[PDB]
Amino acid sequence: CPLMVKVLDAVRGSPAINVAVHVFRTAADDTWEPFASGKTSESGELHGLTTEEEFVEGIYKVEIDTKSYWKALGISPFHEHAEVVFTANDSGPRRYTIAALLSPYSYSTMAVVTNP
Amino acid sequence: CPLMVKVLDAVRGSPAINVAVHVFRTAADDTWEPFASGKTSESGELHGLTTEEEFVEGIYKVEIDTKSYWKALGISPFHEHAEVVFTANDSRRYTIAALLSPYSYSTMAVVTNP
Amino acid sequence: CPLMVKVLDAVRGSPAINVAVHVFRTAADDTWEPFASGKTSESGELHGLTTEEEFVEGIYKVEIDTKSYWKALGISPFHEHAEVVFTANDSGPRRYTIAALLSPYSYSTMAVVTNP
Amino acid sequence: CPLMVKVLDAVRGSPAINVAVHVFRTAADDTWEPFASGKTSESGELHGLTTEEEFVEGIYKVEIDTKSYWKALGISPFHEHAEVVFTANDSRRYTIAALLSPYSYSTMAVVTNP
Repeated sequence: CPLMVKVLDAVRGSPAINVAVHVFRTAADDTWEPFASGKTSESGELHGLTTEEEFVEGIYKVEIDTKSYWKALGISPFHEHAEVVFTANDSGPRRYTIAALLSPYSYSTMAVVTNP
Repeated sequence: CPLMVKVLDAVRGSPAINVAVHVFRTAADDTWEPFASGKTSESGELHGLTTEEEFVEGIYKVEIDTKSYWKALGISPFHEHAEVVFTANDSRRYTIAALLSPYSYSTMAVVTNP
Repeated sequence: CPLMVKVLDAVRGSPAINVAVHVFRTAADDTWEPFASGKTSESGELHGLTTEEEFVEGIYKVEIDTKSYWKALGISPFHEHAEVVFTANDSGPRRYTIAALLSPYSYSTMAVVTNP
Repeated sequence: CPLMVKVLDAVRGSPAINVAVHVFRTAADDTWEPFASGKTSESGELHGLTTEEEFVEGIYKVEIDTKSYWKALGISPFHEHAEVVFTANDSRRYTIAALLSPYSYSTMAVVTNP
């Protein structure tokens, strides 16, 4: 898969399960248009968001819905969500893994980009 | 100073100097509208963005212009910018820090009571 | 495997390949004794360090040799290595994944602990 | 102040207060020996560990006693402590920061010239 999202919970030391993820792409009029969405699995991973055909060059935003995640665990966190905004596929198709490590008042995000 | 932003560079072990930072507030039509902006100083900090009177409860976004910072250094980065989106709550000082690398960033909020 | 180490390079956006990892365990005289070692693969992962039988309760240190990694890429980094020190298996056997995200003047480390 | 240590708590969004910090230097027999120590202040910082005269080039270790910090808050942590090992080089001020969570930490070094 050309786009995978992995989310981990730094309070529990576990995958962050059932985290909602929304992906948008910038349109020709420079607005964000819905591109794909899903929820992380028991492994903290979200696969199957898109295909190589559909994932053309563009500016993408991966929105990870961290506030809803934390609230369900009894934590009122600082952020509304974690946002990851990047140009994709501007040098040809790549595979992207976006990882996010979550705490209530912090997060870290890292991308691994590979050429298939 | 109810809101301060600090940006650090994890490639060079330094403050991230002259980084543009833009703050937005959510308007009634649920759109983002410009609220304040500036560039980080030689210590990587940006003070004086807003005042207590102006910084009312609401949802804000801080957008740190990391791509241009890395381009100026000749380093290829992943992200267009870093985004920190949060609600201000009167329930008193917010420090938003961001630690920047070319393909990763970490952001932390310190919320303290004067 | 009960102990796995994963290392990523935040400058390149890639797995950190051929990173040396040394694991130690505290001995009865409170000194660090060699426990296992290896190098990360092309995926940034190091498997096969130990077995469930050998990985008894104890205090362990995973030493990730980050300075040698960076120097080979032309970077003189800040740290000598990244150290991860933890009690393991004190509530019965667990599986541990230790991840480290590396930059020249920073690193992040996260553990995922699961019960098999 | 050639060496400062700052510790932050990512669960509460605050400085990490009253955290014990121990600094070691490598001795000639390649063993670690105590060099300096203290506890972080209400701002999460620890100043005054050493002096310019004393902080000569060499390999140092900073060990932040995170387990006891989390135990006092009633939170189960992963690590015994956080360790930052580095060489001091005369090639001038070191700030070591650590952002703490129960199963993760991030550490950053800012090296600046006065």
